[PDB]
Amino acid sequence: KQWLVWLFL
Amino acid sequence: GSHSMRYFYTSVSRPGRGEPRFIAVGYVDDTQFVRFDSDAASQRMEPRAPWIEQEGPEYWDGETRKVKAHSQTHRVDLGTLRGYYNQSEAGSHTVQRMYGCDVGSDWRFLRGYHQYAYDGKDYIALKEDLRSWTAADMAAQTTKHKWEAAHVAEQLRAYLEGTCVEWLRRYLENGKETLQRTDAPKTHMTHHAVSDHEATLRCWALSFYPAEITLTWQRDGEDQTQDTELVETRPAGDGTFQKWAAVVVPSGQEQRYTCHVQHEGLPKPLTLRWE
Amino acid sequence: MIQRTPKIQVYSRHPAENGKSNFLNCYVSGFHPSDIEVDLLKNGERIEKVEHSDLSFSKDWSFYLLYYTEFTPTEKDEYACRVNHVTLSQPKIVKWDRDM
Repeated sequence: KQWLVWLFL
Repeated sequence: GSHSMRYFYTSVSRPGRGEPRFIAVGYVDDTQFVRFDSDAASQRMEPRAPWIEQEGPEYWDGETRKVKAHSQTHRVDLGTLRGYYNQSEAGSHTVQRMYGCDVGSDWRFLRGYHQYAYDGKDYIALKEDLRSWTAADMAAQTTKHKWEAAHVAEQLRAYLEGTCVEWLRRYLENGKETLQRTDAPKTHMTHHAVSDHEATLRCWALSFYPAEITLTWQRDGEDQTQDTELVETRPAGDGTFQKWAAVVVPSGQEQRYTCHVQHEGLPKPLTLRWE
Repeated sequence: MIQRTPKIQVYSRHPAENGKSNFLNCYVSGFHPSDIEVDLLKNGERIEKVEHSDLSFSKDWSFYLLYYTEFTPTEKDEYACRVNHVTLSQPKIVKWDRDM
C-alpha cells in the first residue's frame, strides 16, 4: 500500500 | 531471506502538448504487481500479478486515489523544479520518485528508503537513520529545509515502519506461491569457433528467480573479469530471468576455463567446464 | 541534464526450437529520457502483435522496457529489434541470434 501523504519538493 | 516492497513513479512534462505523462509501478522483490498510466482510459490502479486480484474494490479505490495524489504532487514538482533551476518551459523534463521498505527473515522492519531524481540525477534522499535528508544542489537544500520544517521525516518513518512493512508481509502471504519461492538457474555452456584458432565459450543461466545472480569466468582459477563479456540480467517475461557470460579462448585451452554460478536457489555455487 | 543510450538485447523467452510457440523478447535498458520507440521486425517488416511492459527504472534512475510478441521460430525467418531514441542519430537494429 502506498503512502497517504502529499509530499512536495 | 529478506524481502522488499518498492513503489516507483515517473512523470515527464510535455510542453504545450498537455499535462505531464505519469506512470507508476509497484514491486515486491522482483515481481511487479500494480501499475498506473495517466494516459490509460481506465484511470485506475490496475493489477499486474495474479495474487493481488484477491483484493476487493475498496483496496483498488484507495490505491487509485493515492496514486492520483502522487501524480498531482509530481505535476506541481515539475514546475517547482523548473523554477528552482531557472529553466524555460519549452524543455521536456523528468521527475522520478522511488520509496519502499525492506524486511528481514524474522519479517521485522529492516530498513526504509525514499528518493527523488530530476532529469536523471539524484535530487534528494532519505538517510538510513530515517531522521535526515541528503541534498545535492542548493535547490535540493531548499526542499530539505522545507521538509525539515514540516517534520516529513517522522511521518515517512511511521509509514515505512508500520503500513509499508505490514502490507509487504500481507502481499508475501497472499502471493506466497509466487513471491516466497526461489528458482535455481538452469545452466549450460556453448562453444563456437570465432576464428581458426579462437573460440567463444558462453555460459548460460536461465529461468531463475530472484534476479540476484553472479556469473564469473575463470582461467587457471584466476578471475577473467577484464576479458569476459557479461550482459545485464534480463527478464524472460514470465517471472524468471536470464543471463550469460562469454570469453574468447585459444583453441585447445577450454579445459582451463571454468564458469562459476552463484544464486540463492543453489545450495553450493556451480562450476562448469567445457567437455 | 545527463542522457543515456539504450542497451538492447534480443532473445526468446524459452530456448528456441523450430516450429514451436515462443516469445520474442527485446529488452531495452539504461536509457534516458523515457521517450523511446521500439519495433519487432520479421524479415524486414514490423510485427503488429507487439506488447510491452510498464515503465520502470534501475538504481541509476535509468529506464528499461520489454517488448514481446508470440511467434513460431522457423529456420529461415529473420527477426530483429529496431529502436529509435533521442540519443541515436539513426535507428539502431539488432538481429536475433538464436544463441544470444
